[PDB]
Order: sequence, then C-alpha cells, then structure tokens
Amino acid sequence: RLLDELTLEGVARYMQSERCRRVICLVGAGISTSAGIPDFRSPSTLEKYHLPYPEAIFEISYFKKHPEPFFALAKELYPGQFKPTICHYFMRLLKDKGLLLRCYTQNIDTLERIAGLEQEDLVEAHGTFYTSHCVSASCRHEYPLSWMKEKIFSEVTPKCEDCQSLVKPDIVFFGESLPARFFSCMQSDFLKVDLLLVMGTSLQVQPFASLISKAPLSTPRLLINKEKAGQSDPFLGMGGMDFDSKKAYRDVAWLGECDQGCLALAELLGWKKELEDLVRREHASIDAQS
Ligand SMILES: Cc1cc(C)nc(SCC(=O)Nc2cccc(COc3ccc(NC(=O)c4cnn(C)c4)c(I)c3)c2)n1
Ligand SMILES: [Zn+2]
Repeated sequence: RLLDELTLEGVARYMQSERCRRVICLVGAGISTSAGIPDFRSPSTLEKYHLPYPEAIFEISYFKKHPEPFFALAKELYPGQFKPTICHYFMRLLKDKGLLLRCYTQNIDTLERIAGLEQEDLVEAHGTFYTSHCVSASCRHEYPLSWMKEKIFSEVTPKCEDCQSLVKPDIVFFGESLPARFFSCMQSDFLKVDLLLVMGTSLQVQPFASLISKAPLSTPRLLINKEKAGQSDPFLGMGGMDFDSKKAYRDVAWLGECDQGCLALAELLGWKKELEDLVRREHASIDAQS
C-alpha cells in the first residue's frame, strides 16, 4: 500500500515522496461556502412564476421558452464578492509546485480561475457562469461574465447582439449533457493520477461522484469534507470509499471545514507560510478592486 498510515500525516509523507507526482482535485460547493457562496443544493440556503415542478427553473426546455424565473434567481443568488478560499489557494500551490494534474469542479462560481487555476488545469464538470453563449445553433456568439452580469442586474433578459436570440450562461441545465471535455479528460487523467484529493462534495451528484471509481486501485484518496462521503450506500450498493473497515488501505477522511483541512495539510507539507502569504496578498488585491 502507498500510504504508511491512513491519516493526513500519512498523505503528507506520500505527497513529499517521489511516488506522488500527479494530483487530481475533485471539488464541490463545500470549498466555496467560506467565500460566502451558499450551496444552491443545501436546504438551509419563486411561486409567482408557476413552475410545473421545482427543478424546472434549471431545465433547458423550460428555460428556452421561459428564461425570466432563472434570470430572476441569478440576480438574487449573485455573490457580493468573488474572493477564493484557503482551499482554492491550496490548489494554486499544487499548480505552482507542479503537482496539479487537473481540478474537476462541480462549482460555477469561477473561484478556481480567480485563484490562479488556468483553463488547461480545470474541468468545470457542471459548466460555469464565466462565459455565456447565444443559444442559436448557427450563431453561438460568446459573451463574457461582465456582459452577462450587467444584463442580470438590469433585469433585462440577455439577447444576442448579432441575432437577438436568448444568451444562456455556460452552466449544464437539466436536459443538457456534461461537457465532452469532462469525459475525454477523465479517460486520460485517471491513467496518470497518484493522489485523489476530494474536497467539499457529498459525492451525491452523478456522473461526477463516479470519478472516485475511475482511480487506479493503488491511488490514495483523501476526503476533506464536513461529513464522511463516498462510501457505497447499503441499499443502492445492492469502487466506493473504505475509510474505517479492517480492509481499508488507501482512503482517508479528514472531517471539518475545507479551509481548516487544507491549512492542516499545507502545515504538514511546510507550505503554511507560503499559503498564508498567497491568500493575504490575493485577498488584499480583491478587497482593493471591490
Ligand atoms: C449568478 C452567479 C454568477 C457567478 C459567477 N457565480 C454565482 S455563485 C451563486 C449561485 O449559486 N448562482 C446561481 C444562480 C442561478 C442559478 C444557479 C444554479 O446553477 C447550476 C449550475 C450547474 C447545474 N448543473 C448541474 O449541477 C448538473 C449536473 N448534471 N446535470 C445534467 C446538470 C445546475 I442543475 C445549476 C446558481 N452565481
Ligand atoms: Zn446570436
């Protein structure tokens, strides 16, 4: 087995060994809650529009004929600031140290890009608000977030300047496929991965969650999350996480806030001062633009 013990300390020693060259991060809403971006799937965080069923506001067919409810929600959920968390900057340190193979994110908040991850390092599995596109097949004019934000706050349904068709944020609506990029990167990246770092996701959304089963059998998998996640469901179960059985050999659960877990791991790696300096610098820069 590649980990000398099933602890954060064991993962840190593995990461500092010659065996650990290529890290894949799988991240969800839990890496952005400390940035003041609620998880839209969280129960703790629209009747006038007459939605056939609640989830119709995120369904492609309904949105194309009735986009008003979605854009009204977009203005209400629009964050007041885009300040990446310690977890986001930890992934930037992975990139800087030549350890980041890829970051697969289920988030659409663009914090990975703001923290310094480039398009090549990223797989936005559920799409993103970073870019928007006219929905007309013969046009597909691309619009930046600055353009889409103005339309969202003005309460003007965004229309293409070339053909007057609806302009849709590049998020994956229900009824749309995950991007081709997701499947092609998964097919290549999971041949090469030395460590799977799973942070701030309950691994309940498919097919994203199934990525953990694409890791080679030897590849250590560290979960940094408020709750244990990724174990086979005893009912549905009739390559899940095994943290706590006598057969456990490679899966580690660090239970707490993603920021606290990434700080703890950075500290073990001798990166704590580097991470503090990077976060304080970027936070200062963002605060001065805000
Ligand atoms: C407006 C804005 C801009 C920026 C840059 N950040 C933010 S962060 C705050 C926020 O949550 N905003 C927000 C607003 C309106 C709607 C939504 C809903 O977003 C999404 C996204 C993807 C998905 N897709 C999946 O999950 C998924 C999976 N399989 N399939 C097939 C789809 C869904 I469903 C909903 C979010 N907000
Ligand atoms: Zn157009």
